[PDB]
Amino acid sequence: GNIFANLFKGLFGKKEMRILMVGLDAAGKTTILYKLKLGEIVTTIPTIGFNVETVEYKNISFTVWDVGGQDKIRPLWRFQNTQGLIFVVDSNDRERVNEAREELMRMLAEDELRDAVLLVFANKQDLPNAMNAAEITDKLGLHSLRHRNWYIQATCATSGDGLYEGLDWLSNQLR
Ligand SMILES: Nc1nc2c(ncn2[C@@H]2O[C@H](COP(=O)(O)OP(=O)(O)O)[C@@H](O)[C@H]2O)c(=O)[nH]1
Ligand SMILES: [Mg+2]
Repeated sequence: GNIFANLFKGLFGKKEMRILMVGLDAAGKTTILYKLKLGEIVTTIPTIGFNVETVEYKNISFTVWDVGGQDKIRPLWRFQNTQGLIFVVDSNDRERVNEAREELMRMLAEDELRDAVLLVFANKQDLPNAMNAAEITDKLGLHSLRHRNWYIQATCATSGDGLYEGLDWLSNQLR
C-alpha cells in the first residue's frame, strides 16, 4: 500500500507536522512506529538517558520517547508545533495505568501541547487478561477532560489491528 502513508494526505504541504508519541516502557510505541512502515526509524540520544526515535514521510514527523521514569525524566522535554498527541497504554498492566495516568495528565497540562488532539492506543488487546477501552477510559479519566477532543482505539500493534481505525481519526481531526 501503504494504507497508512495514505491516510495522511491533504496534510501534505510545507509546514511541519508533528505527532508526539509517548507512553510508559513496554506500551508498544516502537512496534507501532515500525508497523507503520513510513520510513526508517532514526534513533537519537539528545541528552543522556532520553532516547528519542523518529520517522518522517514528507512533512509528517513522528517523534517518540518513553515517559515515567527511571530516576529523573526531564525538562529538555519542554514540543514545537506538535498537533497530535498519541499516548499508548499496555492494557495487561493494571498496576501501572495509574502512572500512565500521571503521565497523560502531566503532558496535557503543558502550555506547548495545548491544542493537541488526543489519540490513545489501548495496546495489548490480544492477551486473555485484557482491559477494554471503557476500563482504560475511566482508569485514565478521559471523560472529565473538559477541553480536548480525544479518542481511544483498542489495538494489537503486533498484528496492527486498530491502527488504521485510530489513525483515520487523528488524520481527520488535524485535517
Ligand atoms: N502480545 C503483544 N505484545 C506486544 C504488543 N505490542 C508490543 N508487544 C511486545 O511487548 C514488548 C513491547 O515493547 P515495544 O513495542 O518496544 O514497546 P516500547 O518500549 O514502548 O517502545 C515487545 O517484546 C513487543 O514484542 C501487542 O500489541 N501485543
Ligand atoms: Mg522502544
